[PDB]
Amino acid sequence: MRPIPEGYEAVFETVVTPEMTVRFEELGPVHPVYATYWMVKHMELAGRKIILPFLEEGEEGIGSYVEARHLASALPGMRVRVVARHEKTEGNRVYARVEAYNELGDLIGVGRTEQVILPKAKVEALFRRLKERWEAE
Amino acid sequence: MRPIPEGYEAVFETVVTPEMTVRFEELGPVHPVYATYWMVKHMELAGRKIILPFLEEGEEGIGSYVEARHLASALPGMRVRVVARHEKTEGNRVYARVEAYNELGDLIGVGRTEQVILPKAKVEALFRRLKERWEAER
Repeated sequence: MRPIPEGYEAVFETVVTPEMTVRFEELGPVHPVYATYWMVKHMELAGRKIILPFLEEGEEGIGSYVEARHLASALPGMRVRVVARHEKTEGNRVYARVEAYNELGDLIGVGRTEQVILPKAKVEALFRRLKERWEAE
Repeated sequence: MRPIPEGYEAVFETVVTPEMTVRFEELGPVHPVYATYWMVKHMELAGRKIILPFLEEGEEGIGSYVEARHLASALPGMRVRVVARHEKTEGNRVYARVEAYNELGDLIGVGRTEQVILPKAKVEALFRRLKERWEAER
């Protein structure tokens, strides 16, 4: 992977849909606002946009870690902007800091993600081996 | 809220479905395995099951923090079990540790969550204030 510039920024913009509110299996609807786990999905997405421009032939990125602190809320129908910035790269691991804002400009979340860069063949091999073990059962 | 016993555990079990694999807006399908954000959703779910039995009338819990390290994979069709454990409660903040396993028993993820306990009226007021501010733009 080519070296990612320090502070390289990638963004993901969306609008909170009804399907993005806090709703769990078993428990059902909980809160009529943008869910933390949806924010996490979008933070991972913004983080992935940081590495795509730099991936070399046969390389792939896989999510390895995520953390997010939910500071404020975003209501259904509101625009949401997620901004990921390259913090550093250690070996084959890319670190990014992320921030999310709602339509009114409120900071609704802060987080960090880690992505591991591996040959697509290696990734396929890992999933392949897991499948074999499962079949062996 | 009634005091939660130290080490109190709650579990959530499910089967990985195709809808739970790594797939993003704009980018599309990425990896055919249980997604980290889906694991996070389920860790939040297990964590909430910890406070529900202790919430007193009028109280509510809201997710405040989530953290997860994805160690191994879970394939579609595999059973997954998420275990949340009450670590401690400070003020109105409940701290829980979480660990997840796939059908083969592999540790697929470890993390932590934080939930804030507040009166349902307070929660509704917070969402209401936000909506009033949004309306104020028009």
